[PDB]
Amino acid sequence: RGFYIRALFDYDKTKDCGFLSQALSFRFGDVLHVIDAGDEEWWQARRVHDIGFIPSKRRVERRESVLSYETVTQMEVHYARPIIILGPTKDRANDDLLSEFPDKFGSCVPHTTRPKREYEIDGRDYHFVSSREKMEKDIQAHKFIEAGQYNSHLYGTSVQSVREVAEQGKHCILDVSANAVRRLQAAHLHPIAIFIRPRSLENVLEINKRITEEQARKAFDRATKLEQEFTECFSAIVEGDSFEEIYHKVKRVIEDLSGPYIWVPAR
Amino acid sequence: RIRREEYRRAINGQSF
Repeated sequence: RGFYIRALFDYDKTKDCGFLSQALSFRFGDVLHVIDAGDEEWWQARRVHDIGFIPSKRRVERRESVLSYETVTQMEVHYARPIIILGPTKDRANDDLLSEFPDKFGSCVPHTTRPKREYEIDGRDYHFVSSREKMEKDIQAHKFIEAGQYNSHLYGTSVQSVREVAEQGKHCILDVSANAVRRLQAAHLHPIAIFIRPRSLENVLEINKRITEEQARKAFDRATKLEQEFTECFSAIVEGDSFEEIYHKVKRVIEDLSGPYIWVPAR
Repeated sequence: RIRREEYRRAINGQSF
């Protein structure tokens, strides 16, 4: 006694040992405080949001490199947590959050070493960097949470760009990959990473009634592959039979995890 | 409105 834990999977009472136990059901992202982990096979804990008992880490590894739990610690933040929405209809959710709540959501501009085209303007389209070599060194100095190459030019989203929005009290809506989650954590700027999970190929067409089936299958395959690799990085997983419900859940998740005190992974 | 496809092709293409 005793540490704090975070569920990386959905667990139901009845599927394991019926409701006829003192067991505790929990969903992905639930933070549990363990009281007794002495039992080799099963663990005593309580929900931090409601007192009972939860299965162990080595135990669930036996049933199904499997994902069980991650140890977490409470931390106080003084900035607004950045946002990383992933999965189907993420672009619509990103654009909708910014238009609907302009006082609490903002966006940042990526850097590039590509010569600024005449119609483009610096600071809005891109932060245009005249010296390529300078950006490559900033990349090596861990100044970028994401960086790539296109037509022999560097593109990237800097940690400073994100932090500037965050320190003005606004959630930075980020168009980045899941790999940016770890780098933001390492920069002590922990994002709310939300994964929109399609229940099936048919569900994709339900939450996105615009795209074709051919596009839906590709989006579904990308979503399944995304969940395979970055599930640990997800702050939450949301589902729905419509985009409006998904959007509804995204708003709730953001509100719940935007508190002064948050839970972050431990050693 | 926050999306730059040049940036996207840079990232989802080959990245650092």
